[PDB]
Amino acid sequence: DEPLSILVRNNKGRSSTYEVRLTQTVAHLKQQVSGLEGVQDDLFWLTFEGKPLEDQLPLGEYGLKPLSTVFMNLR
Repeated sequence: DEPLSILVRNNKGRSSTYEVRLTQTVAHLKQQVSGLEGVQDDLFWLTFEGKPLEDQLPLGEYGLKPLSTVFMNLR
């Protein structure tokens, strides 16, 4: 019952709104992208506040903000 609507921008392109949860970890967010854009999970990597965040921890702690614009980055 905790659907967090965050904004994820494709590096420089479109800012897409993603349906995540507080029960979901950042690792699971990566895994979602891994299902679509999963081309080597070390070539694509998402970072928000300039940090890679702790994918060990749930997205609730960092992504609680619906304005949290996570940038889908490419290495």
